[PDB]
Amino acid sequence: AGYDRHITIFSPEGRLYQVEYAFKATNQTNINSLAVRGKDCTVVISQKKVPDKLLDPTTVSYIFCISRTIGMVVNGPIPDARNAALRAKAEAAEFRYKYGYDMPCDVLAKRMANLSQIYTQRAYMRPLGVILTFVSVDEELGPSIYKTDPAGYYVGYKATATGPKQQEITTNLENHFKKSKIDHINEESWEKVVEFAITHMIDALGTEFSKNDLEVGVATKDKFFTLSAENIEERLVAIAEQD
Amino acid sequence: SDPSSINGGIVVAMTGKDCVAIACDLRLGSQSLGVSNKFEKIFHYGHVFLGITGLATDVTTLNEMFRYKTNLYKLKEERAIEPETFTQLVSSSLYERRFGPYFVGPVVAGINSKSGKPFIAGFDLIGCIDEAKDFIVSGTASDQLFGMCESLYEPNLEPEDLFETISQALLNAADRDALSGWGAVVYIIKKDEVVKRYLKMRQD
Amino acid sequence: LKKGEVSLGTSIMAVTFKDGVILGADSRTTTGAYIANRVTDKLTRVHDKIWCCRSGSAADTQAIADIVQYHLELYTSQYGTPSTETAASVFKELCYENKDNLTAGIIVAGYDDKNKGEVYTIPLGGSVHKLPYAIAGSGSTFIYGYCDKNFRENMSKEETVDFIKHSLSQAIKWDGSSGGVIRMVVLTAAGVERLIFYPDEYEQL
Amino acid sequence: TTIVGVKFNNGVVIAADTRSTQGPIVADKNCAKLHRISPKIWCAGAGTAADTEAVTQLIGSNIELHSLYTSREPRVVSALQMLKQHLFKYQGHIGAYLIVAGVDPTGSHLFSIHAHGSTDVGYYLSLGSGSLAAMAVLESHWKQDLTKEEAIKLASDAIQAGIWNDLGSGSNVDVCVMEIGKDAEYLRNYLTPNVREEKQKSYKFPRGTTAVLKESIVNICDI
Amino acid sequence: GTGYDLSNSVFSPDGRNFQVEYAVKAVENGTTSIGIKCNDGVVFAVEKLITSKLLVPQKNVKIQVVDRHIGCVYSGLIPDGRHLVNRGREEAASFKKLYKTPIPIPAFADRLGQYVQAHTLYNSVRPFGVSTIFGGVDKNGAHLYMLEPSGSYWGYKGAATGKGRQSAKAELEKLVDHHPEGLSAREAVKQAAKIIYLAHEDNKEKDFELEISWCSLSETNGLHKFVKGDLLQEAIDFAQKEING
Amino acid sequence: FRNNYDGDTVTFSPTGRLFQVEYALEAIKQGSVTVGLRSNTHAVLVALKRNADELSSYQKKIIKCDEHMGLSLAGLAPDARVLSNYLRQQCNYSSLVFNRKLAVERAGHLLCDKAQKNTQSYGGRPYGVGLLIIGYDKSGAHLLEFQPSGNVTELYGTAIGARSQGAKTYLERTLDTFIKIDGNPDELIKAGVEAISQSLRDESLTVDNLSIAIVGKDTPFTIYDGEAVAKYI
Amino acid sequence: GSRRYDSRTTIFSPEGRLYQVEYALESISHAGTAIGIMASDGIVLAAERKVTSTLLEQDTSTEKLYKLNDKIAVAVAGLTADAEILINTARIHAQNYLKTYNEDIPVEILVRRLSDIKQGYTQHGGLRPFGVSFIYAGYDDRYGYQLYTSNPSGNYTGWKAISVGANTSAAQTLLQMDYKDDMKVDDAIELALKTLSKTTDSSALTYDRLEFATIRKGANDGEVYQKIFKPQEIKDILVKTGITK
Amino acid sequence: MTDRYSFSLTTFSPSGKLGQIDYALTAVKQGVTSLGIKATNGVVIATEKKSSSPLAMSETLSKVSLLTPDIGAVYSGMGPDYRVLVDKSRKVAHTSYKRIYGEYPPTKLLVSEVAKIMQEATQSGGVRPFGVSLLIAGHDEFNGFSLYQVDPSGSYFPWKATAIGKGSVAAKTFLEKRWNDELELEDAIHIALLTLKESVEGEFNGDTIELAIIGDENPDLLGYTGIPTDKGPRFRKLTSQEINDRLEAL
Repeated sequence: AGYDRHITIFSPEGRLYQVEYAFKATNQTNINSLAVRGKDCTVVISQKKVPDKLLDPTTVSYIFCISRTIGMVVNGPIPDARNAALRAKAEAAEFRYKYGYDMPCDVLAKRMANLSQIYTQRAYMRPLGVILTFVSVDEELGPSIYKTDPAGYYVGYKATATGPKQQEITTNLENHFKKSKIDHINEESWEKVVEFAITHMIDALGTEFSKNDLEVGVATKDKFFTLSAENIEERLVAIAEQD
Repeated sequence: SDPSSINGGIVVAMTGKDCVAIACDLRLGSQSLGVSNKFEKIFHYGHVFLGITGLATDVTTLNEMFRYKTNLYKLKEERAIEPETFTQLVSSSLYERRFGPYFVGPVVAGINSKSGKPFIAGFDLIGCIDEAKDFIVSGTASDQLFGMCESLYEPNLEPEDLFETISQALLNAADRDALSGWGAVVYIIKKDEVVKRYLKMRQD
Repeated sequence: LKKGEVSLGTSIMAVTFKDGVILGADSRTTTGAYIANRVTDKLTRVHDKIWCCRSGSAADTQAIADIVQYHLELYTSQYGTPSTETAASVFKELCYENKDNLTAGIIVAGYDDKNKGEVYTIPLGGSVHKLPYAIAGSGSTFIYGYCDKNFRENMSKEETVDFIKHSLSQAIKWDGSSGGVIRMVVLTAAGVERLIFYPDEYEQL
Repeated sequence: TTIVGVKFNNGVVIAADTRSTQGPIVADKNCAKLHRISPKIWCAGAGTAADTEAVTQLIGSNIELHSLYTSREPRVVSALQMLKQHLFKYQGHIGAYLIVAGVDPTGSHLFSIHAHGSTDVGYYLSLGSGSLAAMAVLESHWKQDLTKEEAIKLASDAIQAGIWNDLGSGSNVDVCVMEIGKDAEYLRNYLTPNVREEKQKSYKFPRGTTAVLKESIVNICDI
Repeated sequence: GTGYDLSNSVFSPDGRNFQVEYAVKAVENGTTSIGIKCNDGVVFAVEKLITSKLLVPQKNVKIQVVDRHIGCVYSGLIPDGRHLVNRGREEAASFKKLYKTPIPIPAFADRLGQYVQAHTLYNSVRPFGVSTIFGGVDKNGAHLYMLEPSGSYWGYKGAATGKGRQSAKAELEKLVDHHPEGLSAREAVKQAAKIIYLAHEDNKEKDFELEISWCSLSETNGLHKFVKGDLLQEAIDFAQKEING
Repeated sequence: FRNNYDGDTVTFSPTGRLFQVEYALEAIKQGSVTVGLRSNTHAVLVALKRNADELSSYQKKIIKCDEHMGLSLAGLAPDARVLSNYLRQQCNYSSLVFNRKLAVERAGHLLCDKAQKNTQSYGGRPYGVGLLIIGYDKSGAHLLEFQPSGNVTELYGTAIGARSQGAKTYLERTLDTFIKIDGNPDELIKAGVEAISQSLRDESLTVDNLSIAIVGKDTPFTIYDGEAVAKYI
Repeated sequence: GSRRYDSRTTIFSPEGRLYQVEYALESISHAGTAIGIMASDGIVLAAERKVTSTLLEQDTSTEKLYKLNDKIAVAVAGLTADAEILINTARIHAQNYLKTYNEDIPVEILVRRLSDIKQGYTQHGGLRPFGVSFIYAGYDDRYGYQLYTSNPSGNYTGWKAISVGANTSAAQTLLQMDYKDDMKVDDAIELALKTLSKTTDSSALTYDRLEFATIRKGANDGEVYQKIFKPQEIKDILVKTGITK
Repeated sequence: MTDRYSFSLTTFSPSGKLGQIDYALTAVKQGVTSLGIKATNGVVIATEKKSSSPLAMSETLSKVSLLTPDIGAVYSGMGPDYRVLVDKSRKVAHTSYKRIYGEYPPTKLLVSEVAKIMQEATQSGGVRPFGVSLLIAGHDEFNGFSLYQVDPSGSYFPWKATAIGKGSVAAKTFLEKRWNDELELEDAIHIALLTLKESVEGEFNGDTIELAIIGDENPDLLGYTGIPTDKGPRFRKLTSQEINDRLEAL
């Protein structure tokens, strides 16, 4: 190819060592996430990997609250995830200060996409290996899922999955969305959407999950909130007592 | 001292029909003593004529600046500078210097190379654009000039008769000054010949 | 140099009650003697449970407040939810370094669920002062006696609602740069509740 | 000048006069005061003509840039914030007093901006020298619930009130109706409530009183 | 020798550059420090190695304050630790002046944390290579955090590191599990001393000097203090009791 | 291999020592030997001045930095100079601003940061110099060992420069005697001249170009030179 | 490390000139030709257009012929990109001189600024040199016609006929032979058109595969009137010479 | 930190080559089919906008950007490179012609600006060019209708009709015959559709094809639903429904 690790030159391949390996290394934390949109809600469910009893089970996070509406899941190594989180938080507030309007998903995606492209262009900064799944129920764009991947490429999605078991999850979402003939969930109450999500997740990843194995972030019109341990339990409980 | 009426000056522009006219004085003073009957205030850039009134230092500095801007524009574009365009560039150069000195009243006259129609526009030190196709006047005696022009002008004039309106408007406006004596010139502009005619008039 | 200058309704308050704080204001901008605004939003959210009353010069208060808004958004996302005292300092810093151009009379009042309701009053020149309730502007001296005597902690919401409507409606009458709507903001943990009452209403009530 | 703004239940209406004066003498009957920033942000400008036009165009270039960069519709709330901070930075040494209005998928908007560095909210607002008459008309006949026809009609009566009782305001009246459903309708010369002026007739100059000291010619290109 | 060992102006095929990996390895051959979270406080302890009789007892200290109520001890490379702390101070003071309050531990953590991440995205600026156990009490409780080379941090309830990590972690989890979180702050001092004494068994070709501190809401009244006098003698007593003596 | 961890200030080892630290440690030894010992009321430095040319004239290589502070060097002299330069500036700024008189530990910490910034760019460098700093403040007497590796320990006794191990073994033994002897100079000074003579094994000891420096409760900073070391040989 | 990822090639060869500079010259000799003929009643410039096809717009031939002034124009041999940066700076330099001294820039004065930057580009920064040579066509009222050349080596000379870009040797050889100083514009064009033919091997040469300009005295000026030919004007002169090629 | 790569990362050889550029030119070829026709009766641009995952929407993906209201651009190559260069291209168009000269930029002069950025990021060390080639199509009274390509090289040229990305050579060829001097905008939309049909099948429907035109426009979106000051901008980009409808009559 080229020799991208010693000088910032191109490859005739079009894709460089920095880009190619950023595509790979985004999973080593043994993580899987999915995001689905309801009719009028957006739900994220993500694996939560508390591997020890030396750690508090609720300081381990991978879902960050970037704004008051906007949520961002970072799929990547934790230093890179926080590097992205810090920058995203400033850009979100700075955009509200100057332009008088809180941040939507797509504009945050764009800012970061441009940054990641520049650090690949530079020979004086490294780019990060982060896939950023931005989610909300935007005021004008409706329910939203916009996912960025490393490269500085980003695009809008129906629904999405991340992790080595992306493929397993995909076949379940596809099957539902064809059946219903729409690209969102017919349901419209964030509880029933969360419950549905978990169902398709158990099925794909092949293990029944506990509350400490999940971490839930919910987006609704004009608010973002995270669901606690008790809150996750209430959903789980029904899936265990029906066939 | 005075901020611009050291040397004074007046400028008048009319529209005719395929034609425009721009006229000005030729006074240079040092306070109230008129020193010379000659000092040109009218220059042109491509085919758009720029008369600038005010302080002599500020006409000179602007004239060299507008040479600089017209030339690089001309070079990139392989094409001359157009009345319509020129109005905007003058505004934009003047608003930057509203915080600087400037005590000028330029008047622009031309015929477009892109719809064949007469064009005049007026500027102050403030940079209020005056959009006009009848006449536009600037300078120390601009108030009077507005009264003379509003009464005397009649629409759709050919170079000889247009000439007579402007020449007399300027002469009688000037007669109630001393800061508008020491000779005066009229240029009557067609897009194919320019006739330059010196008038005979008062001085102190 | 600002040409002309602007002024606000100058009788502002934050009152503590049973479950938090209820924040109360009159609103009116004038530019000289031209009534620039009948109604105004000068009931300003600086965070979701921490609002403020802005008084003093319209141009200046709004310009400051926007900056405070940027710091407290960034502050939330990173360092966790603010406190009333956190908001108050940021407001003060901006007034003090630029008290050469700024005239801001601020009550910041916010609700926390381990401090209960909190009132921090930052006068002109800027200094943070914690009080259990506040009245500010220049019309406040005249209601000092009322306010002190009928101020009571843990009073019923209905009773506090009357008390603020009444407190201002008296203040507005005797003072002259006061006028326009009375707007009020209830801050408890259930969220933020918005009250507006027009002139013809409050005078009467 | 006289500039007004009136909100209706289906859009927002702005109106203006376009007279510019040099003393009592009418330099210009028409000279723009409703400025296009975008096809859903139009803006009415008072104070000094040169500052109002220039500074909206400055904002405008960057706003047209922001809408494109961020890949989204223009917003009144973006222009608003930039105007205040810029006027604040210079402390209102730029004398532009604007009524910015505009329509979005997020509703009807009506704001005004003082050159002091203040922004305002109201439901009808006015500025200009004709501000005092105009506001009087606006505040009285606006009532809860409003229509296109009551809003334009109001807008017209308002700008006329200011023509009449303030005589630094005249000439043509331009109106522009920004509906939520539509975009913008610029209605140039919607009312022309004043008219041309007397002529007493004027006459061929004789050639025994018109003298030419000397004659030359110069070329159209000497460049 | 790949430019994934001589530069950090690129991403690696292992998602980290070799030199950062190496920082993690050098913390572990080092000196032992622990941190014990309890229901009202945190306790810190570190093993200070004795190599000569030329050293003075407690006139060289490894636990250094930031503010007045956050206590910082670190294990690993000495110079890197000074620099981290000096930074930690500048943040802490800026926070106190600017917001008129002592700084929260999840806040303080984000500020150091972002700075450890910075020095790990440049091709010529040295990484950090210390793991810092730090924490204190604020107005919604006590918090124990641990910061790594790579810029990695999470909240802990028990933490251990160093040569004697294995041993230390074993005793430490048993005791934490047994307790609601760690029981009283007072009980935790003795316990803490046992772990450090127990870890010292993994390195008997040197001596130690036991050094403890604490920061406890109602058992230091919000402050971070060194643990000394009677309280140090008692923890020693307990330690030499179980590990025979 | 060599070229990975040499000149490269950004790299690490699993061990945490680079080649640039081991060379720096060797550089300290190639300067002359200087020994430190202190009680709790005094701190002494005994240092050998031995010329490195035939014609060369003896000059002070213990440098008084302030009324209550100084250092002696062992290692590279330019490297030693820049640090001494920054420390004299630092001493002044504390005295004017905070009225603060430095303890050794505080200066030390400052010293580590300085080296640290220069080991985070290729255009700066690590040093090649150890220093023994003595000072007497209100926490008693102090002797500090500063290392380019950023390891700072305040000790009762040490030696740096060539052939450290003679002196260290003596110093650890006479430790117990010297630390409990307070308010008496002469014994601690004499003992320092004996220590340094066990460092030497094959290199001269000069009876008029030895230089001993002392600080304490009853001693403001005095370097005894020439004649005045005689009665302690 | 990355202090050894420096190319170190904007330093001297033993050959008396920098590596990158010598290598760049090759690049020029692999891009389009410019030919400069200075006549006794004009200056004639010919350049052969690199790629000509229907997919291109064929009615454009200002792709390498730019007028810098009213009476100065340049011909490019090299790549478009490299050229543009010097063109813009020469244009401004023209305007600085004009403004300061009230007179137009002399041809050598203009040449000399461009050449000091070309040298500069390797002298400060370590960056790479240009890949462009100009042949300058101009009039000055102090020497008559001047026709010069500059190269990215920063060496410049004046000549009465020169060629640069590909096929320098062949064209120069023919030029030296037919040269006269009683030639007129039209005699030069004929000459120019012969030379171009003898360096291009074809069935025929077409008018759109050429870019042409001459700078003659004119009959609307006592100055010099710059005539920039476009394809259809190239077609006419091809008849006039009766030289079909 | 800076100051470690201050040698250029293009260098010459005796074959005169610039490493970075040759590699980047290859990238353009590996893009998707994008084309430009000047019909000398307008300008028509079309490109493929395509999914890269089954749950990726294509109605959140565009390859057609507006640079200014009346100059449009299309590309093949690296997605990121195009967005970042587009921001900078937008910057200069807006600040330096619409405030200074008060009007929209002339295309050819904007072609000079965009070229200069790309050539600059090669000349300066420590950074690479952009690995894209853009086709910048615009209209002005003064110049007519125009079309240029600006290369990754920072070289430019005008092209009566051209295509870039996958299936470049054949697409340009078929087009050259079907291209007349005097060509009707409807026929010129068909030819574009027809070409993109030859590149792709089994995922070729009209609602995945994005086509934009320079010529016809909608005044009703330019705030001239009411009485005009002037007609205004000539670029107007089709929606999917319009594209699909014409595909049926292809």
